[PDB]
Amino acid sequence: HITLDIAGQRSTLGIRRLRVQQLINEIPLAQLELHIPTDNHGAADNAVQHEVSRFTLGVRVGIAQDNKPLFDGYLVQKKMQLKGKEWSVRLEARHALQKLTFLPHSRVFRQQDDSTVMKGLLQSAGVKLTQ
Amino acid sequence: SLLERGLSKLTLNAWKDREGKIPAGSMSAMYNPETIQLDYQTRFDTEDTINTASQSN
Repeated sequence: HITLDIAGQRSTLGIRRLRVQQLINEIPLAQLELHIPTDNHGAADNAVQHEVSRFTLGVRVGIAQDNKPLFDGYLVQKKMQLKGKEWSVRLEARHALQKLTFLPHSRVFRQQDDSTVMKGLLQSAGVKLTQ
Repeated sequence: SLLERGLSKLTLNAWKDREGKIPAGSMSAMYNPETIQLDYQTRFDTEDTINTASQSN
């Protein structure tokens, strides 16, 4: 089935929506959507509070579909709604190319190839170029 | 009662404005209805507040 790993633990919750997006020149992403149950009280009413509090911004998030790796990215932008008795939370997770996108750097790159500029430029996050 | 036994029909008066300034025609209808019915109705909406202190609408 579909198993959401966050920070190494398999994190038994209930996903109502999962959508993994992957394009041709863009950072691939993955939206989750969970439901935190409120109407079933007792021991599993605060034990589900412990499982959502582990969703800090920037954690290893892994999705596995039919015992194959689906997404494997870091977490950004945890939104929660809480309308009425509903209390949903929405996750997003971005690839390792998210470490490259909002910090203005400056280099020069004299006497280098087209590939040696760029494979040393993706290497700052741990992304391994294949070419 | 208390004076006499003649019937009193219903009369349907008409105007044109909201007020009574401009009268249109006005008929009285024979053979009274046998039954009237006026239905009131008030619409309420339930508060789905998250705080769960109270139930109200």
